[PDB]
Amino acid sequence: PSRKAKVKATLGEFDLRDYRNVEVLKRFLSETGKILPRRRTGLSAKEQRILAKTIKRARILGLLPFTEKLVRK
Amino acid sequence: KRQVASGRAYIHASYNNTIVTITDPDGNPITWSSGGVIGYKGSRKGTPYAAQLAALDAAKKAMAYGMQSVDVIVRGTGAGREQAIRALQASGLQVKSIVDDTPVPHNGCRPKKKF
Amino acid sequence: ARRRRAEVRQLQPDLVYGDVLVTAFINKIMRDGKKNLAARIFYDACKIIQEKTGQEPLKVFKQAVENVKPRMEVRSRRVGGANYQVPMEVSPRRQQSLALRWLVQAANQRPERRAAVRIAHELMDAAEGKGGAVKKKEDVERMAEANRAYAHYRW
RNA sequence: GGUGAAAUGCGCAGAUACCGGGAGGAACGCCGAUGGCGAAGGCAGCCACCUGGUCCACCCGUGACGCUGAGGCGCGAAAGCGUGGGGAGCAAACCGGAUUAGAUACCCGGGUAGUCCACGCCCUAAACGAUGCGCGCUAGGUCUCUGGGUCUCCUGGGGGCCGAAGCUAACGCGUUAAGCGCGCCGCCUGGGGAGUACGGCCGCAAGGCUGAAACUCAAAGGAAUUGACGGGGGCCCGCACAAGCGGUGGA
Ligand SMILES: [Mg+2]
Ligand SMILES: [Mg+2]
Ligand SMILES: [Mg+2]
Ligand SMILES: [Mg+2]
Ligand SMILES: [Mg+2]
Ligand SMILES: [Mg+2]
Ligand SMILES: [Mg+2]
Ligand SMILES: [Mg+2]
Ligand SMILES: [Mg+2]
Ligand SMILES: [Mg+2]
Ligand SMILES: [Mg+2]
Ligand SMILES: [Mg+2]
Ligand SMILES: [Mg+2]
Ligand SMILES: [Mg+2]
Ligand SMILES: [Mg+2]
Ligand SMILES: [Mg+2]
Ligand SMILES: [Mg+2]
Ligand SMILES: [Mg+2]
Repeated sequence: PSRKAKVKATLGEFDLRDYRNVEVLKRFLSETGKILPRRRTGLSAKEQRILAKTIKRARILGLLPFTEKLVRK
Repeated sequence: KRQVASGRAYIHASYNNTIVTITDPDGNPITWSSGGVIGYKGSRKGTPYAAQLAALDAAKKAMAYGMQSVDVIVRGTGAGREQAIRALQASGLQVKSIVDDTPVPHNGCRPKKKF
Repeated sequence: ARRRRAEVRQLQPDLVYGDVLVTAFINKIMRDGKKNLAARIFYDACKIIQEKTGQEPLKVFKQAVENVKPRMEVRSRRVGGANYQVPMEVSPRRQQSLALRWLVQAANQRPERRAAVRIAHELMDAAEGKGGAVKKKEDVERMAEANRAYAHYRW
């Protein structure tokens, strides 16, 4: 069911526009650098259109990765 | 020639072939092999039993240089992709970590007609 | 079939010894129903075998079967553009036929002049490891392996 | 490497695979959604700047100033031309290999135009909701984006699906009307000939716009129904095939 836990509840509050909040914005990527599908995140219609141009910001400034490779795990 | 403890396994699985070049912690070609070197001539080469075979004859040239440990890397989705991966755990070689890193554009080149 | 699998024919256990395998062999000798022949064909092969390698002729049979019973076979098939000969494992009963089938088929391909004779020899010769019996067994475990190149199209 | 299978092709002047560095062009993965915006063609990597439209709120302002528009003016994907740059990858024409009876194709290995930037042309399209443009009226239900409020819910603007009334040839439309009425626009008037000819008009050109007739046929059409049929699928059965025995074809 993909019914693990969306990342909206696994945190206190925060701002979606503070690019270098990388503790949080690591849990909005995958085991690739891919911005988590809206179903995983559980973000609003506004919210993940914001968190979109955020991790596109906090990428150019190196902080958050463009892609990874893969752990067979 | 020389001796090497830890070395890393590169696997390139196409459709018309599957290729294993094994190296050292830098990425330097110790021994390499694909199905077409095993004896396979045409469409023969892509079979999952060819991938099992390259990841033998390549991992055999590599114990010839005394190979102990391997980490694996794989490039593609192809016939018997993981059949070689297994063909290495089954050759007598510690499989460290196993990684996939497929060439993935972010949309640059228009592919050929045949998409 | 196309409504269910058959139950398989429940034979009369052997009249003399008692093995249900002994039965199916006698029938599997038999041609044109002439069953009182193939019973003698059988029970003269037990006079020869009990007296040429003096043990229990019955035990050799059991063994002369285990030794021709194949374990893998080429259950052929097709994709959509060409068709592949394909490795496949084998049923319990499928053995027991091809066993006896081949045991006979060799005995007729044997050169001797006599009936229960070419059974007697191709019964020792089966339970050795030579003779045409076992040759074919090890021949479709050989085309099980020298054709293992497509054991992903197996069903 | 490539295919249904293969050869042209590239490699013992060292290819592929493999690590590190470098240049250059083209696009922008995940977020990307049945989602947004725009008049339309059309537009998504990230930043700033110069701007257009638009919705919500308070109802504060002038006070009918409003609608539509023949012609004129401007915008208009793709290919196409013109001068000059650029050319990674793709790739008409073209060069080969394979398939086939033949293959000027489907499949494979190269290849110029061209796609890319500019600046001027070209000004067509299944340019498509195939529904020109405003306003007023007529059950609602859920979904979805976006505004405002005494945010259990109320109320604006959007995009979707199902349905009242009613329309409709039927399909289907269905408060995003193809429902009920007002204004204005352009357009149709039987199929072929024909988007041709004649003439004017536009462009460098390729061509476009406007746009007939003579003659010939009783049709050309639209939805919809029962079948038949498919190298369309879904589900069953016959010794239909397979698993087994024995023959013909030969004498
Ligand atoms: Mg590089
Ligand atoms: Mg459009
Ligand atoms: Mg007022
Ligand atoms: Mg006043
Ligand atoms: Mg107007
Ligand atoms: Mg163009
Ligand atoms: Mg030029
Ligand atoms: Mg070509
Ligand atoms: Mg040009
Ligand atoms: Mg231009
Ligand atoms: Mg144009
Ligand atoms: Mg036209
Ligand atoms: Mg229109
Ligand atoms: Mg609405
Ligand atoms: Mg009705
Ligand atoms: Mg409806
Ligand atoms: Mg007429
Ligand atoms: Mg048959």
